[PDB]
Amino acid sequence: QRREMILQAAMQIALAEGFTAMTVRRIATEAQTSTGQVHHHFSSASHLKAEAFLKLMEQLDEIEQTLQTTSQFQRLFILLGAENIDRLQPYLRLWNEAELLIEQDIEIQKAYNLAMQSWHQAIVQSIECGQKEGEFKNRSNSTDIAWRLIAFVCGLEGIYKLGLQGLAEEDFKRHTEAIIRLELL
Amino acid sequence: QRREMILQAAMQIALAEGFTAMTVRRIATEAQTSTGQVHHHFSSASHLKAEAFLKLMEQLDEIEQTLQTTSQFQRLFILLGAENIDRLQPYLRLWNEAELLIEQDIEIQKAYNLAMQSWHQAIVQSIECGQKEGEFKNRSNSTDIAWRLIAFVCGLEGIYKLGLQGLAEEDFKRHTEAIIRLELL
Repeated sequence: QRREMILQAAMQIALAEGFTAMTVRRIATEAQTSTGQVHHHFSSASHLKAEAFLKLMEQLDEIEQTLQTTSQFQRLFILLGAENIDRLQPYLRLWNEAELLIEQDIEIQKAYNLAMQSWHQAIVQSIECGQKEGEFKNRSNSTDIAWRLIAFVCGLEGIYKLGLQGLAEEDFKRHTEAIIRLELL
Repeated sequence: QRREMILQAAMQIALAEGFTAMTVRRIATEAQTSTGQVHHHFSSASHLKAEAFLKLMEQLDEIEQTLQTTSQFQRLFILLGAENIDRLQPYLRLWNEAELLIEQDIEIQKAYNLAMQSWHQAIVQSIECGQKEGEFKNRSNSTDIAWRLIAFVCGLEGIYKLGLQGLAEEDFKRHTEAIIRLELL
């Protein structure tokens, strides 16, 4: 589990300071091990960053599954980021940071796509559960709706980054609710 | 109109080769003028690039208004990029190129936002015309729907750029049609 303890040290630095601080020197110091042992367990510094990122993203999904919901409508708001739980703010800060690194880090590029597919599958699962429970309609198939919901929230957050003048960031929940309602009721 | 002829030369280089080729030396040669006259008429090389970009974007809207449509449903597909007119491919190539430059060019940053607002207002106008003509419903206000439609298509195209494995780019029209139908019928 000494490899796991190195990973846990990288995850702490990632959550608190981001990817650039995640040098092998720093991680070895934090895990109280040698840089030689970090290199033994991980093929590259970028492999370690991506593996810690994926662990933190799996951890984000775990945390999200402990918020109490009564409906799949509620769980969709959480999965789509419309509820801004304060616990998850450093997790989302890392996610946005990873999004910028996929254009210069091959391992982070692959890990980001794996996390995207995991996110899509968690939305599919919530949609299909809501349909099975009688809460959601099924005018379109669940895979199509999930990609459209992800596309919407990523696009809306992309437009917020522009700093446009007639667009209030505080409307994100209201817009996301409207789209969820139109797609599923 | 000698200033206008310099602008037209910059627009030709922009459409054919992109922003990096738009040096003052190159534009002066193409407009058959002196670099001194280019500097007289334009405050900076980046001012010239942004002014030519905005002219080409206004030109894209003009071209789009000449495609014959029978419904506002059809015009929305065109405005949202779902119909891939071959004429507009170099215009859209420049638009995506500008999107990358807003993080290092202050004038392109401002011009891109102006074009975004112009795009939003053209969608608002189409929505409100379709509602006035009896073709569209009005469950939400036209400004809200327009931002959501722009957010969707930008988000969908952003997800296409990732190179995910279970996502077919050829589905863009089908997804955009579904969202238009849900928002407006």
